[PDB]
Amino acid sequence: LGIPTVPGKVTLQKDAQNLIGISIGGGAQYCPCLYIVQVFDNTPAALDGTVAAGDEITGVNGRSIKGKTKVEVAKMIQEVKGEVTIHYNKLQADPKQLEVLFNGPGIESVKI
Repeated sequence: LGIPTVPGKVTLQKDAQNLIGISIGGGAQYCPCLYIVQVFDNTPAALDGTVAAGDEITGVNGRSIKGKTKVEVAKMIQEVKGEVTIHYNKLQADPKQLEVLFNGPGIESVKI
């Protein structure tokens, strides 16, 4: 998994249920990084079109999330009202292969 990345960010509105429409997490094994595991249809994240499964989530509203659990990051995002800025690394690989990869067994994730 030697894949180059580029930093980016997107500001997404919360939907009526306080969702942006992504799952964040990764494998069961230790990883110091956190990944978008799923983008759900018809949610702010999907309609915006910027983020995708396999992208690394790196921060929230100008704060790095490094060293935090996926539950802590989710809690952080859930507590931001109306509008949230998601910081990410785009992985420079076949997007469909990234989707499949993070579709795999043993992937743990929190929907927000």
